[PDB]
Amino acid sequence: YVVMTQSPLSLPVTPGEPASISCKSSQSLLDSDGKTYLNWLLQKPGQSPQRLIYLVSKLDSGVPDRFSGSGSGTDFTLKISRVEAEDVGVYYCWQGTHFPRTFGQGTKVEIKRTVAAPSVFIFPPSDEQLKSGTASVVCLLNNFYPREAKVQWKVDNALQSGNSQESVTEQDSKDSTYSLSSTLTLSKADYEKHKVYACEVTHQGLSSPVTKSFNRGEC
Amino acid sequence: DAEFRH
Amino acid sequence: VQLLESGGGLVQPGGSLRLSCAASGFTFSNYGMSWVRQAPGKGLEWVASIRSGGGRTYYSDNVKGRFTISRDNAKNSLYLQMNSLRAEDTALYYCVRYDHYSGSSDYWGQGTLVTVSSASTKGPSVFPLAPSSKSTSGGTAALGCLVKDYFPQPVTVSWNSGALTSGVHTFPAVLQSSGLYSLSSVVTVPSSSLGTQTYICNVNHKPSNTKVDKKVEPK
Repeated sequence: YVVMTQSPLSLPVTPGEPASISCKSSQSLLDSDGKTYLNWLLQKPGQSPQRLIYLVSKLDSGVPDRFSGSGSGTDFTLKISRVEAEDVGVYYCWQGTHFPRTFGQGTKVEIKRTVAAPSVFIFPPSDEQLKSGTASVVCLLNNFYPREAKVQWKVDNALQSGNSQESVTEQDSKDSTYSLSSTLTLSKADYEKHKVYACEVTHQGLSSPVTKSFNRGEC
Repeated sequence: DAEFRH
Repeated sequence: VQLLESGGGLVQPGGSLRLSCAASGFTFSNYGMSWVRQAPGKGLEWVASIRSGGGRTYYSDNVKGRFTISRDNAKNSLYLQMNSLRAEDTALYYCVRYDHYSGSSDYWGQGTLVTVSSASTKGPSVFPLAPSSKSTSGGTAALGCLVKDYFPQPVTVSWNSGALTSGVHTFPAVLQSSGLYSLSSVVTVPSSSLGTQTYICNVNHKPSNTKVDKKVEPK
């Protein structure tokens, strides 16, 4: 019933600089016992949630004091005085004053580090998959920033479309980069009807698109 | 969380 | 303090499942506990709570009459019996401790994934991602494996049985039009240590009882 509204929902911040997240409730979180049950947690990439703050401003065990919480009634704020790489993840407020428990929508903090070009690798289909009716061509882009990257497949110099999928990691807690995999999946009897397999990578960290490709017996 | 107090 | 959930898996709409959470590192019978769920890529939603005293329980509107929370203090265990499951119940279910001393939920488990669907279980094929011939300027190659065509989530991957963590990126699964998931896990390795070092990728897909160890090799 008590709606918790966080703002902003996405928060890019340069390391070393402060950040602030707002959490507003649809009614007061001051309990009849005098206490205000407003809490903050963080969900780091790949990890389970961990509590940062309780009772508005009280730091949990081991939480560094660059985090602080303030507010009263319906209007609350989490501040980080100086953001670090390890602070990346999704921040949620939740209230313990009113039944039922309600959480905010989550604020995703992104760290705005220096541009980093991807190391790019192309990967030919294994022999095993290559005796089972289908072929998967894998283009890897490792440890780049920012997240924006264009990957285009070309089959004997022909722009593909509809027949590939990519997945991107969340931002790394240590080095603040992303990695991306693009997978091009073809038939035995299509991957056998062409020789030129190219993935073209465009990214701000490169002067010009890089291409990595292979021909097919030699792989 | 309120259920644990109320 | 440790909370370890299990029991998640694939269930037909209208079916039933029982989740367990094993607690340790604290006096379990002194604490209230709850379950909180997270649908993939989404936020946090409270499911059910049970007090330390009297077996008193509380449920969210969405699960009333379908889910039953219980505890066995003798076995340091929390349970969630889930009946008449719906597609919308698909989510990662977390066991969460309520800390009466701070007035707030504190510790979360790792979560167990429940998938409610009419689609069939399928174990993955695991393929080596083979270092390219030749080819590389700076003396570092990339290797991995493609875990293809499985359902439901999740798959786990590790390397040399946990020994090898640095340089490892395991990508989020992508859902193929077939309704099956595919993912890759890769690792950066000095072109040097080829022929001397052993790279085994360790893939578990518990929902299909699949457990594969795979050494990778160039050509």
